[PDB]
Amino acid sequence: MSPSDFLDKLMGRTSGYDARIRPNFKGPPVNVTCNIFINSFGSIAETTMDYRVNIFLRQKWNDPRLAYSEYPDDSLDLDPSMLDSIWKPDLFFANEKGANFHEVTTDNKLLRIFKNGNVLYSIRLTLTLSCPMDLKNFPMDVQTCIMQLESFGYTMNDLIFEWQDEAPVQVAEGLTLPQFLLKEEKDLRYCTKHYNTGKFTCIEVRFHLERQMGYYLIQMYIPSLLIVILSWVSFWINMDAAPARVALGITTVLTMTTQSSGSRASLPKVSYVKAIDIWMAVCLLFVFSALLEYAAVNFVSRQHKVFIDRAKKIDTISRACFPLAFLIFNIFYWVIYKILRHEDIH
Amino acid sequence: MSPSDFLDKLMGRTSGYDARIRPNFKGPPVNVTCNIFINSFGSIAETTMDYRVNIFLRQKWNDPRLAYSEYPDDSLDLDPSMLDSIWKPDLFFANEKGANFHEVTTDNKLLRIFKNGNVLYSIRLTLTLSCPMDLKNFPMDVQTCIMQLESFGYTMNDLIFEWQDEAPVQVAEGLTLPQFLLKEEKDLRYCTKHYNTGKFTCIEVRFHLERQMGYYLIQMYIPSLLIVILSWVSFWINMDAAPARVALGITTVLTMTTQSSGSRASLPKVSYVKAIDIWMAVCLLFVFSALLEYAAVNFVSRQHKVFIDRAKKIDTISRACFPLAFLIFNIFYWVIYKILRHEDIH
Amino acid sequence: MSPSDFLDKLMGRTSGYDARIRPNFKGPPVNVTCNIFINSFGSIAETTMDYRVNIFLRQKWNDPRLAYSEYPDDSLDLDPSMLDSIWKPDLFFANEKGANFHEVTTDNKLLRIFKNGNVLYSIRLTLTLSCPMDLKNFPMDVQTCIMQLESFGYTMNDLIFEWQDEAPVQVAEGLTLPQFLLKEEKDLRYCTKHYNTGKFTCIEVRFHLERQMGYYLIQMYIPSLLIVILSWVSFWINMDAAPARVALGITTVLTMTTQSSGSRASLPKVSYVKAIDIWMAVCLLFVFSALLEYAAVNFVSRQHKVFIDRAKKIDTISRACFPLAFLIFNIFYWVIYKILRHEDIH
Amino acid sequence: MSPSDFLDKLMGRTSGYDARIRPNFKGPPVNVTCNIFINSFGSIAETTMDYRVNIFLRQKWNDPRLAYSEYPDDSLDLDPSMLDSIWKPDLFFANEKGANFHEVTTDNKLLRIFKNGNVLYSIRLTLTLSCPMDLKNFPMDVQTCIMQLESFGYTMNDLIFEWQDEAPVQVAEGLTLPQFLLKEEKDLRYCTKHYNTGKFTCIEVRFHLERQMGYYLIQMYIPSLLIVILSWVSFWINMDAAPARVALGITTVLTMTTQSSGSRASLPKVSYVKAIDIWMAVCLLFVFSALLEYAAVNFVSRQHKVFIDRAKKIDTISRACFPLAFLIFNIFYWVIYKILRHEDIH
Amino acid sequence: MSPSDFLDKLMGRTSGYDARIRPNFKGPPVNVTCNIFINSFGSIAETTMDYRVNIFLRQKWNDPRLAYSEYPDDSLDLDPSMLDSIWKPDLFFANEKGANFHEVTTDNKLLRIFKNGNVLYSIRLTLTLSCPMDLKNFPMDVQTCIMQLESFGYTMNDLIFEWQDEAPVQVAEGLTLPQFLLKEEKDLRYCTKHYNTGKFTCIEVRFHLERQMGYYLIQMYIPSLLIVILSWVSFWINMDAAPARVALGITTVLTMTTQSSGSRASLPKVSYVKAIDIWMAVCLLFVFSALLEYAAVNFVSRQHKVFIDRAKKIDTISRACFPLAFLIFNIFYWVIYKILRHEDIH
Ligand SMILES: *[C@@H]1O[C@H](CO)[C@@H](O[C@@H]2O[C@H](CO)[C@@H](O)[C@H](O)[C@H]2NC(C)=O)[C@H](O)[C@H]1NC(C)=O
Ligand SMILES: *[C@@H]1O[C@H](CO)[C@@H](O[C@@H]2O[C@H](CO)[C@@H](O)[C@H](O)[C@H]2NC(C)=O)[C@H](O)[C@H]1NC(C)=O
Ligand SMILES: *[C@@H]1O[C@H](CO)[C@@H](O[C@@H]2O[C@H](CO)[C@@H](O)[C@H](O)[C@H]2NC(C)=O)[C@H](O)[C@H]1NC(C)=O
Ligand SMILES: *[C@@H]1O[C@H](CO)[C@@H](O[C@@H]2O[C@H](CO)[C@@H](O)[C@H](O)[C@H]2NC(C)=O)[C@H](O)[C@H]1NC(C)=O
Ligand SMILES: *[C@@H]1O[C@H](CO)[C@@H](O[C@@H]2O[C@H](CO)[C@@H](O)[C@H](O)[C@H]2NC(C)=O)[C@H](O)[C@H]1NC(C)=O
Repeated sequence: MSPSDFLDKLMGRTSGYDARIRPNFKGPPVNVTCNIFINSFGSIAETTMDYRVNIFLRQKWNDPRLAYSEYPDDSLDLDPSMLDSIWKPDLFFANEKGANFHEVTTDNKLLRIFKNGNVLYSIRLTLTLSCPMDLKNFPMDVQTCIMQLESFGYTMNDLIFEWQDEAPVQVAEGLTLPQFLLKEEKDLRYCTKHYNTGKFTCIEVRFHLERQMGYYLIQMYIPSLLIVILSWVSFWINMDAAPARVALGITTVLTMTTQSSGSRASLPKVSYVKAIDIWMAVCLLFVFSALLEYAAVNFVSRQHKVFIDRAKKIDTISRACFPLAFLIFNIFYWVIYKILRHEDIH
Repeated sequence: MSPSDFLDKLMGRTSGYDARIRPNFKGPPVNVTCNIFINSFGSIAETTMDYRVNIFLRQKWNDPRLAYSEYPDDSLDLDPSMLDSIWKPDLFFANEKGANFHEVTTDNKLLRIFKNGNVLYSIRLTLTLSCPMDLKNFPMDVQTCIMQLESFGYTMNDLIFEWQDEAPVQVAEGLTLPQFLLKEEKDLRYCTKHYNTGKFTCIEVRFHLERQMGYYLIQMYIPSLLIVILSWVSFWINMDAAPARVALGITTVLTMTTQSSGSRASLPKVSYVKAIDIWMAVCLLFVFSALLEYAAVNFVSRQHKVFIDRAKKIDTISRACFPLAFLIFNIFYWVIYKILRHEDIH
Repeated sequence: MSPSDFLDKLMGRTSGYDARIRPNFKGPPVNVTCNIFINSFGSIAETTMDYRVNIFLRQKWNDPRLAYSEYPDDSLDLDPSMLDSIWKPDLFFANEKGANFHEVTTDNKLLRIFKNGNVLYSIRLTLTLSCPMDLKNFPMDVQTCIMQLESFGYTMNDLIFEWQDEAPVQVAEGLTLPQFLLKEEKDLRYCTKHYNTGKFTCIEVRFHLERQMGYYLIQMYIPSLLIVILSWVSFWINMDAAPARVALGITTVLTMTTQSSGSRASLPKVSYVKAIDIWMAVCLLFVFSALLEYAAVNFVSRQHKVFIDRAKKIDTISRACFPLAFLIFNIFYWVIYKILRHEDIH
Repeated sequence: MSPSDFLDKLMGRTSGYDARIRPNFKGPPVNVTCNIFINSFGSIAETTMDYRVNIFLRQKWNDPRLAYSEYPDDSLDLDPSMLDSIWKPDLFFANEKGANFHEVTTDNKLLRIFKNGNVLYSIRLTLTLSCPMDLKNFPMDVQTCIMQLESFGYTMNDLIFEWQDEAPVQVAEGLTLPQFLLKEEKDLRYCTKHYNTGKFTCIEVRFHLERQMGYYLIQMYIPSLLIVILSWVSFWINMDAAPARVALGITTVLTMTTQSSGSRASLPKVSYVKAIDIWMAVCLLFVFSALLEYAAVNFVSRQHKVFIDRAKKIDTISRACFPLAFLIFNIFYWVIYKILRHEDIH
Repeated sequence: MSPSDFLDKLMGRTSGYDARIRPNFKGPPVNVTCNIFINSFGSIAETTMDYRVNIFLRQKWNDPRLAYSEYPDDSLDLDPSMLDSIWKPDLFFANEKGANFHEVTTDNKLLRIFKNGNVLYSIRLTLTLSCPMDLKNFPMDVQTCIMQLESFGYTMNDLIFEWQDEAPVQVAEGLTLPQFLLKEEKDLRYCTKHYNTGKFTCIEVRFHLERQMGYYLIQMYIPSLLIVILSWVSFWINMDAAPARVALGITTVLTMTTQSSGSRASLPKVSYVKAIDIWMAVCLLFVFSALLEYAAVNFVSRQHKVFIDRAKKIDTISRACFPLAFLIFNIFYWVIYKILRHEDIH
């Protein structure tokens, strides 16, 4: 029998299908099952506090007016251009900053109608979602991104969103991030929005991401270590080499200050302290203490033999004193941020 | 009774509803009640003097031609696609730089019509609003952002805007800004625009924002303090160490100049002085004075025993003189900017 | 009488109003009166040589076919959606780089038709207009921005543009620019474009803008003064302190070179000299001369008592010689750029 | 015979051509032959890991309902505006980040229909495709870009994509890249996507690109060599010139650290080591070793004649020892990255 | 006679004008005459290798079906909104990267039809055209921009493009570029594109541009000269001032390296050498040679009277030797790049 006729017969003016009316206009709410597939995931920025994702969005619901029985086939595909004659839910993303469709050669849409009236709807989207970040423990941190899917114009009495019982969130094979690691377990929960206009449905996804130490360890931690050792070099120089020792101290202090200033080049202007700030503060304290030690020795040496060995004893003590205290500080610093990071994400 | 018929019966050619005519074509003006809900608020930039906001906008007005009495239901929802057949006010934002709608899956719109003719209209918007800023007292300042809602084509005789008596401006729970604090009280007032073309209605919202000292105190104030103390270190060096003392002074002065230059990296090119400028000027004065003190001592010492103790007395006085004057300056500077900031915002 | 009927009666197929024909198809040209209102004005960039403006554009012309006499009202407002059925002039901006409309809630348009046939048309626009700049006398300069309004498809025989006799250009109250001052007098003149295709009408607006010295005086002039004085400090040091004096000279010269390089960070790569370039060249000459003076003294002192006082006399002369010549240069430099800037803008 | 009639006769309501139905609605799948022509290729960025391409896309398939026999001509061209009445495949690019059409004067489209029903379809596109990169061996690396062409709404039972047997990928004459070399052989293979919704067809293209050493050899490798030689210069200085030798060492170490930091200015924050990182680490080790050598000599020399020649022997050994070890390191480093790069790309 | 009727009479369904058919469907090809007018020209970038232009594009061709004889007027203007009913050629730009129309108040289009059937078509466009650049002889170079105009869907048998015999390319009066000079003579030639789909027509324009030395001479050449002279200053210092001479040499070498690195801030990463690279290499060689000369003198002086005058003779020779060789190098360098630039552009 001719396939062209049934397309308008099912849902035209002859049938009386009005796309502006819910499948059950007076009765129980419409239950919608949601499902996403993460195609691409990246472009995480701390300055603007957002990330970009590319997904396929799947929806399923039942419309009794779309049932058919005269074909022998159980399921049949449709055309993207005829989506304007079918009622569809008004899903939208709450934490969105910007989004757009894809129309590279045709409309990237999929529609499928079953015998009993089940509808499968799949579209391709790209999103710029906002994600607040807690930058305490900055180089060693875990973040939790959020994705919200809620209705806009339909109250809880009409639309109710749900998650598919099995496999709600799927990730494409081989997906990797240059800077983060994406965990394999996801948290699924519920919203409920209350406004002046009423009660609205919402569902939520949580992704856990861990930062990598490979880049930061090369970039920030090692050069400060080299500056500290370079400052320590001055303890073996003759005490009479005043221009040499003073120049070494001043250069080390200024370089440490510039490095500490440059450590916050690509971060938002937050108002609390961080791990990298503590590390740079301790390094500044060490180099400043070395320069003050030389200043004290230089002042002591010119008090005119009992004043000669007094100056030498300070250098002898300092040579074995500074690295030991630095080692103790390193031990405590690295232990406390591996017992504090050990706390559960949830 | 069939729900499909009344949709066109109420407002089609049969009823004679013309969307190009006001609800009361000849008579009292149309009174519109406005209401906003702040979903997101951020991206404040001093260079371009603007900020970005994401809001829901609610409007309410009475249209006598839209009254119905045959349904038993008190209120009934509509479809977003039929908003083209209803008269709507021409609200727009005066201080806008750019704005756009949202159509991520459907049109983010809401429409609701009551029995007596009341209309509720809700849309989702994102805005880039302009906000002039007074950068005097730059690190310790309070700013007042402005949002204006005015008509464009209708004179005061036709449209009059008003605020809802209770709860005009609402803020989403947990909304925070990385750099500012948003006050909980808002100022609501009136406009009245006069042009060559006539008299137009306007309403205004004011938000008060306070800056945070956490970032700036780490970034700018502390390093200058360290540079000043580093310059003070030179007073304990032997007066014969001319290359050491001169190198220390030159390095400190050049570093202070570079820091002062870098303190205005992300600010508009204003033509008045600021608190941070005063602080950097005083620091430059201090380091320059220290270097001039050493120059004076070096010139005095070579005038050939009465000239020997004269040079030593200057160093002895300076060692206890410089920090005391710096402390007095700090006390006055921090007091005056906490009694001047104490002034009321209004 | 019913207001809905006359809307189509005046300008539909019944009346025979064809929007593709001029009001006087064969006869005298159509005279159009123009009027603008500057809502916002800013974003001036020297690198790209353009500025951004937000204006209301008003036009007035007479159409005999739109006359009505049956209403008692003298003037009546219209709807923005019906502008597609009225003939409108094809105005466009010649020096435009980019422009767009505004449709934030509705179309920001205004239409008004009088009894005799007068039409008032008002729209809201944002513009990115190009403005060539003469960067000679860069920190102390006056610029003249241009706005051109010309036709595209209608020859001089059909459309003629004119300015309103009183109040053609109006500025919103309280409008300020962070860097410039906008003069209160505007220049209005005529164009006439000649191409291969014919003769076209044009009108022009000129805005005069003056730069502010507050930012540049802090940013560039004062640090160079401090570097020059820092170089002068070396004349009081002992002549035997070769590492100290040479290090001071080298540091001052390198810092001056870096400052001169950084003085052109945000300017187009023009091929002529400017005031700031002259100032930096003179500062470089001064510091280089100081270092050469020390080199000459150091070479003279080791020619082995008649050679001892010869070296001291050079320092004694230089100490009082350098600041005096610098003061004379400052006097001439500041006088010549306040008698040359005194020239009339026109 | 009139050419206008057949245009609608072939594919209008009279013929009964429904564009929403496949050429063979029930039967074997539609076989589509693909072909591309690379017009422009560039804008490769490592930070965002993507590249931009401009191509012509050709498709060929057979539609039995479009056969004609009454013209004598074998093939006839069409108009771009009538592409809305012909069934076309829903091709799209999987690894796309953004794409758009071209409509500069008309729609850049081509359509051609043969006597037997063959269809040729050509469009112009620009693409921003994502390409993961392995930055190990960073200055000397080969990358493999990927282009995927897959269906969205049609299962494997309906659409099957194939490559043209001869000349699938063509490159415009004279196409060059500033930084890379494009190989003349391309790899063509198959996809097969499996989702929850079914089985979909895909085809793939691989491009091999090689980096050029000309820029990096000037930018990074040579300055580090000069810094190493500059550090070596210190071995010929008198051992008593403590300020000179220490200043030389400190300046060289700080400059090497700054260069190593600046070597990663435009690269993603990866977490593994690279060739340039190894080179900078070795250079830092060399300069640090030179400074430690001077520190050891300075400490040894002041142990008070047997201690005098001991210090001189260290300098004599070091002068001929450092360049030899550096040469051996250079030989091994350059050999291992020309035997490891010798590995086949596939 | 009524002007409204003939507008549809000439080209509607009554006349049978089909816009999808060429003026001569079976016969000689359509000859199109092209003409451009350059309104704005700028935004030349070496990094992305493109430039932006704003032009008017004129086309002329003959359509026999559009002839009229009943008006007395020889030529008559039309409306922009009726361009959808006239056949127009499918011109497009081959080397385009991006383009867009202008619709600031109306569509910026012009149409004019003559008695015999001649059509004049004028539109306003902005273009971002790609231009490969040869950066050899970088500060002193001449570039040749290209503009290509070719068909897309019509074979050589149907459309043939031609240039107007007189005045094909016109430039607006007073057009200037900040960095380049535009020559007054243009090169006009032919294309012929061969693809798999057939033979297509093309025409080409060439613009010759010369760079200006004013900016680069101030920015790069002079500071390197000052650094070289600063290095030469060291030859007059006492040979015993080891810290002073070594510090001067190290500072000069490091500053030269930083300047050479900064000379390529805004250039693509090409793999060949340039004039500025040669200049910086020679400057680095000079400063390194000066430092090696001091190292040799310092090593020679401590070989213990015959060794004393040997060290002094080296300084005496070097003082008159270095500037002479530098002058010879400058003479050859400036001669060879003014006899090589003397080569004809074609
Ligand atoms: C959508 O899901 C809800 C929740 O399961 C359904 O509501 C239930 O419906 C059953 C059958 O009528 C009742 O026995 C329950 O009491 C209902 N529970 C609640 C909380 O309402 C609803 O029927 C579903 N909608 C449709 C159209 O099937
Ligand atoms: C809109 O609000 C205004 C202000 O309240 C109303 O104007 C008043 O109307 C009442 C009732 O007719 C009069 O008694 C007052 O004198 C009016 N005041 C003014 C200042 O005009 C107006 O009627 C309202 N519009 C509608 C449609 O209800
Ligand atoms: C538009 O303005 C022009 C200029 O004033 C008008 O042209 C004049 O018209 C008067 C009345 O017919 C003549 O006496 C003058 O000789 C005309 N001058 C010129 C230079 O043409 C023109 O009539 C106006 N157009 C309309 C429709 O009123
Ligand atoms: C599309 O190509 C496939 C693969 O060649 C065709 O499938 C074959 O068709 C022939 C002829 O009917 C059969 O003998 C083969 O057994 C088929 N092979 C497979 C794997 O199905 C298919 O017929 C082609 N489609 C059309 C419309 O020609
Ligand atoms: C377009 O221009 C071509 C080139 O001049 C014309 O082709 C010539 O036409 C004349 C007149 O019929 C012939 O005598 C020549 O032999 C043709 N030359 C070629 C190379 O074909 C063509 O006729 C023009 N088209 C139209 C419609 O006038």
